[PDB]
Amino acid sequence: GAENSVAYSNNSIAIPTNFTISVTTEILPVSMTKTSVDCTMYICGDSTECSNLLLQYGSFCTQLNRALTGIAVEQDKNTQEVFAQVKQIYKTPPIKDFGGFNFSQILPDPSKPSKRSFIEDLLFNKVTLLICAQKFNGLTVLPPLLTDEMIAQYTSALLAGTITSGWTFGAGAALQIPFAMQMAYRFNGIGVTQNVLYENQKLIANQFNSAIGKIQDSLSSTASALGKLQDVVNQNAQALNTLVKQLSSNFGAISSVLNDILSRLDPPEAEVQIDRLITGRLQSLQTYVTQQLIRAAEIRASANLAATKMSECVLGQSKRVDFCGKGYH
Amino acid sequence: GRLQSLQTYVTQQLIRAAEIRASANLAATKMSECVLGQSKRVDFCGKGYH
Amino acid sequence: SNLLLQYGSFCTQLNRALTGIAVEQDKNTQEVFAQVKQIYKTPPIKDFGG
Amino acid sequence: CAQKFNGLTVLPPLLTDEMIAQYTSALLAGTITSGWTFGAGAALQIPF
Amino acid sequence: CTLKSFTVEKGIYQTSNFRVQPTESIVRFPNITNLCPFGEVFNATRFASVYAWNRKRISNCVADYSVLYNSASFSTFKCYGVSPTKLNDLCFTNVYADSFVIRGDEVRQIAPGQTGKIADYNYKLPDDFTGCVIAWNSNNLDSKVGGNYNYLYRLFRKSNLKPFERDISTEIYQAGSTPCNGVEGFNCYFPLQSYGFQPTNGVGYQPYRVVVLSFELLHAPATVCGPKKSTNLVKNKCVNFNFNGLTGTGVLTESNKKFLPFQQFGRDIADTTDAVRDPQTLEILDITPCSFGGVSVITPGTNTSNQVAVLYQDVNCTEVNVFQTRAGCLIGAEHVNNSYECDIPIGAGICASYQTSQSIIAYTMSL
Amino acid sequence: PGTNTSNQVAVLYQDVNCTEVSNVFQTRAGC
Amino acid sequence: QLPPAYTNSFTRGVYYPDKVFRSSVLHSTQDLFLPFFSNVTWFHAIHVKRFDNPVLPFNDGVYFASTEKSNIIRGWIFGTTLDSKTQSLLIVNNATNVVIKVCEFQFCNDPFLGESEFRVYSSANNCTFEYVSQPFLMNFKNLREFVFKNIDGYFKIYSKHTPINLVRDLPQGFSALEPLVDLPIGINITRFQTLLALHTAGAAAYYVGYLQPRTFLLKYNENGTITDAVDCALDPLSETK
Repeated sequence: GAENSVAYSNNSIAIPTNFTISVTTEILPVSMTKTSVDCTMYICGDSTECSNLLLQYGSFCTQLNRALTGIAVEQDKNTQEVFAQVKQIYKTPPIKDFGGFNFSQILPDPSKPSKRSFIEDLLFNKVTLLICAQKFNGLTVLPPLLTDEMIAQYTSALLAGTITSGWTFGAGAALQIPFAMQMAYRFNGIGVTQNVLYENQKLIANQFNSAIGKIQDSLSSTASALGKLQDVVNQNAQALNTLVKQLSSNFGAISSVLNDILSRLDPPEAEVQIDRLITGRLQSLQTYVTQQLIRAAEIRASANLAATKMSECVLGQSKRVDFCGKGYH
Repeated sequence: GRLQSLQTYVTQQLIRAAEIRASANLAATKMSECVLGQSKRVDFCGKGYH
Repeated sequence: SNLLLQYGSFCTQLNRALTGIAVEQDKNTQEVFAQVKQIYKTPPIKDFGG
Repeated sequence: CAQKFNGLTVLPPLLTDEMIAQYTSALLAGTITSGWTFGAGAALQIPF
Repeated sequence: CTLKSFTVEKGIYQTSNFRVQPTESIVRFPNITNLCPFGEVFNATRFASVYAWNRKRISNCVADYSVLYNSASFSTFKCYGVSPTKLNDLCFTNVYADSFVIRGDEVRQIAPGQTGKIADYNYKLPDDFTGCVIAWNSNNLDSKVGGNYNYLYRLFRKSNLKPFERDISTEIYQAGSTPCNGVEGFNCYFPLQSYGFQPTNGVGYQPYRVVVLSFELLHAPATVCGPKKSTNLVKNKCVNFNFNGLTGTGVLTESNKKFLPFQQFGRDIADTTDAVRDPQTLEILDITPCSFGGVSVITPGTNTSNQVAVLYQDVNCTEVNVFQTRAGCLIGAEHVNNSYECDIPIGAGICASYQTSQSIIAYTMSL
Repeated sequence: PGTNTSNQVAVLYQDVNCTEVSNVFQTRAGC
Repeated sequence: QLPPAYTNSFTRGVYYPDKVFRSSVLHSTQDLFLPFFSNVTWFHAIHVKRFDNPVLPFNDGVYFASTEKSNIIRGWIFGTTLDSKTQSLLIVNNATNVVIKVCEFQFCNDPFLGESEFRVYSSANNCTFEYVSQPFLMNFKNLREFVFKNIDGYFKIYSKHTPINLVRDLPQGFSALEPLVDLPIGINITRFQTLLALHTAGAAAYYVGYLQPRTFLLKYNENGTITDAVDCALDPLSETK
């Protein structure tokens, strides 16, 4: 990057004169597709000979189902965790006397199909997205506990709280206060006396509105910085596809569909081939579930980070520099 | 045999990678919060008042 | 190799996981050090009150 | 260099050590010349 | 019985899965009744040498192995990759009947990876051969007291054979140095060798007329198929089916894809049979099976009640109160219109509790 | 640089002193 | 009869490897093909007794860019060594239909048809099959992109005729190649030569290319036709794809 020494002395000092509000985004994966796999279905299909042979390794099926269900409930717990800090559901008053600031892209819109607000819908649309084909081997997909409606409703509630009561609703009942005054409190928290606010309100309002428009563009534009969520979904779908495709594999046997061998062969001499298929597909399931556990632990870490961000940035002005943004927060 | 072995190696590498990832996130934090200005989070940027 | 062709997906599987680890490492270092953006140089005036 | 003999290659890092050292030098200079402002936008010279 | 405990605490637990049982089985073939010519080559008068063995193709007919069971005392009858009891139920692919005669002694020389002069230089088998072999004495049928020296068999060659290779070009073989120049010098023996097929010898030297059946598998709807009867066609029901050998289950429905006059099957994103053309009526169908997910069940805990709430996961049907959600067909729980805090989650915002004169109720949870 | 714009590729051999098979620029990370 | 000059193909020679219909499946495979931009032997009949088919090695797969507008080409013949005794292949697109015969052909010093000159077999000692096929009667429009793959007791011939618009090395276009006939014959073939209908010197320059194992990435469209293909051995970018 650029280089510039800093003219430093023993009696020189820089001091700012004019300032600029800003806005910057931040993405955080918070969940992933809770799934499940019925072992016997996958390994064996609808045979019984295969079921008999699987009775050798008996504990593996219940083992794997336990693991995957653990992952599922973990996912539901994360999603529950981030979006639950308010015991209320506040409603933004229809009055829009917000000291000049114009929250019209972020507050929800009843006239929309859902209650998703503008930027919310824009985002939701940007990440555009085979299902039933996969489902045709028992690889079902349990659906999330919270549909996006309730999620958006939680978000709107949080907005209502943080613009009506400022922050106190994070520490008990919500106590309303005029928005300009709340902004002044925010300033008085970072070392600038609040009079600067009540003397620059108009300029600051204009800066904020322009900034919001900037994000409206930087998302509605083709510049898609949503690599994170997209790649999460990508790795999930790709692992799924690897698993499924590993059925055409032969693992050194004569065929790759049970009915083939069972038809063209007698039990006491085909059971070896069935055994080979069993071993192979079992190994596949094993590595798959292991990868799944690891990635789920990763997402769990990310979700805890998100929860901390939600509690410390939104519900109150932070002071951990460069933790809830860039520069003074 | 060799395939099983290689598999195990890969898994171990992944786990160590996750560990190092956690540590590095902690490090980046301690950098942004300890260096670029003082932090009052007691006993996090060392020992005692920072 | 012909015999390995039976298990065909394992190779790509592993190589993918490992490359993921590698790029993750590089991102780790990036995040831990790419906070500054203007490479300042110490002034020649070593005058720091003592 | 002993590992290299079964395809067990070892890719190199992206950042050489000199770049890292320059980064640390930057951070030090900023810390002793501004202290926190260069972490929040511009860098402001200010006595130690 | 699953949790291995008597008492059960309030929660959702997952029992075994569920699928729709298939109802029927339909078999569809092409309209063909030709007879596979087998007797004419087995119950044949004269066979070729093992270095000049016949290679015949057979197609467009129907076979039988029961006839190959009651016929005679076939001295060797053992099959590879396929059980000799299943042929008339499978569907072959380009069978080839190849025959020759040796002494019953060297019958061992017919195997995958087999050794032997006949095996290395005269008739080679594959490591992956599929099929079997039939041989029986000919010393009692085609007999020469002095030795039926019309039947010959190569004894010398430079290189070995690929599986199923016939080579006829036979000059005077050279056994190393002292060049033979095709002029029969030293180390010059002829590859042509005769047997000792005599009724004046023991059972070992008895000539045995041998035949082998090589045939591929899973490459096309081959016309080499079995005596299975075609059957009627039923649709919109989970049934079994076989189509020219392709044996699967599912829901038979009309297609919408434009096949091509040669196109036999259809497939999907991930290589599953998803559309078939009828080998009788030339009609184009698609397939969707009914392996419909797992089962779980609700309970308020076996310290307060006994009644439960079964929950199937994927049913746009009845598939035996009742209340369908997005998460599937819920059974055994009244539906309400109130709202409370979630107690036992289901998904898509559906929770279940116990108070209503008691029962299981579901509802869209409140916030 | 992306198919959407250009179709010119820059291949990169992993770890070899530059004697394998124009403008071949040697790095610490390969030819 | 001027010498054949090297000219290169352009995305030519893509044929359905099997019958399995698929839809919008970017699917990889491996088989014998004509590699892209490969120097196909332009047999120049545009050079302004060019029955110029000295008996050409039928390697494992031969592109045949049939360039003809009035069936001046009669057919082909396929044999092993042409020793007047071996059993060969006769390929004539007769005016009743495509007549194919595998037979105990007696290669004379000019084994071909015309039907007046019939020095192909003087006697059918072992005429193992006769094929009176479906009715098919035969710038260069009907670029009858015939491809001859023979393996596994099967002589396979994929084909497609549709009037193309060019009279030189093949056009910068792309199109599929239907399968036409597989015949369960299984005889030895090493080298071949075409049967251009003898008037002859003529002027209909017809190309001949060779095949060998490769691996492609086809692209089945939603209709279910090969809309595009990619070589995996041409350029690094191609391997990336």
